[PDB]
Amino acid sequence: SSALRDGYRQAGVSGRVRSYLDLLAGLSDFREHFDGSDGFSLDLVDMADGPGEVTVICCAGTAAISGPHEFTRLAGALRGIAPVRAVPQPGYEEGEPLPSSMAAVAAVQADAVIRTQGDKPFVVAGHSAGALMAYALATELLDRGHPPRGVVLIDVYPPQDAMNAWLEELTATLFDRETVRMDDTRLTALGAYDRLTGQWRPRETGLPTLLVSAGEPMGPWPDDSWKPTWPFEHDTVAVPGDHFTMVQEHADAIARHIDAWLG
Ligand SMILES: [Ca+2]
Repeated sequence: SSALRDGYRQAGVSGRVRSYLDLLAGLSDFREHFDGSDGFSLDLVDMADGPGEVTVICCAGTAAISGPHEFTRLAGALRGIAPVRAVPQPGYEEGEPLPSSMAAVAAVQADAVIRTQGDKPFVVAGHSAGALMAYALATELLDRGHPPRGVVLIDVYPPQDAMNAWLEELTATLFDRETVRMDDTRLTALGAYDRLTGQWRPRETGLPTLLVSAGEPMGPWPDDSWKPTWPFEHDTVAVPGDHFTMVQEHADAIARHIDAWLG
């Protein structure tokens, strides 16, 4: 383990997760950054192949355990349904700098999408804060003449009461599902991205948008205001599972909705 990892777990246990996230963001300021115009680049990951003209491009999340591996199950379920690729969030792996802004990361991701796709159409997808990253990327691509055919936002909470109320539960569950180790590179990246997405605001694009919502909350709620939402026009479906299990244990349900929506 590490001091940062142990501290993060303790922040969950003691109900001080927001404080710990702000500390990680502060620490991240002392790492190397890229601004989008300094030559940094990255590649997409090929996850699966499938028929049709539209590739499903999945953006990695911003959790300390996030990465292209987050979409292995969804990709598995989409094999032979549609091509699938994954976009990394730079800075969660050794030797990668952190973006200095949402614009910087969106620019280098859009470079890689355009490089890889050419004029082959695609949709962009993401989960949780990864959905915000997906939408920022979609916006950048639209602003560059390469609009996606649409955006799939899986359990997005835009700038969040339920997420705030569940921060401790979220943190404990991340450790239960730590299939990729939360090293200090990952924890400081979590800080940086958490601050970037928290300060960012989505712009209206007119893009077809599919909100994929968890079927149930991670804790009791008095009304239905625990659900993911999105401020711009979008279609909505619900799948079995909670914030976490929806896109892993129940990724097949998400695959079927994506299949229908692409139809
Ligand atoms: Ca510069």
